[PDB]
Amino acid sequence: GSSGSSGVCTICQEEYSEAPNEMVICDKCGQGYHQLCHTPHIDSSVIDSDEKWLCRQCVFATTTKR
Ligand SMILES: [Zn+2]
Ligand SMILES: [Zn+2]
Repeated sequence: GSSGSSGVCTICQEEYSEAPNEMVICDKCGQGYHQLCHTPHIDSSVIDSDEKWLCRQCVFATTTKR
């Protein structure tokens, strides 16, 4: 039968989104993370703009000394 896709938080697993506790989806992974859930707490500036946002796991892997 019909079947779409998922799109809920990864910390609390909640679809509800309402700033300042808005939700942000990672471009790499694809999962969502609330501003109050994601650590550190995500900033609005990122959301306000139409720029891409990456979760911590992805971000942290932005500068590697290999
Ligand atoms: Zn959450
Ligand atoms: Zn990610």
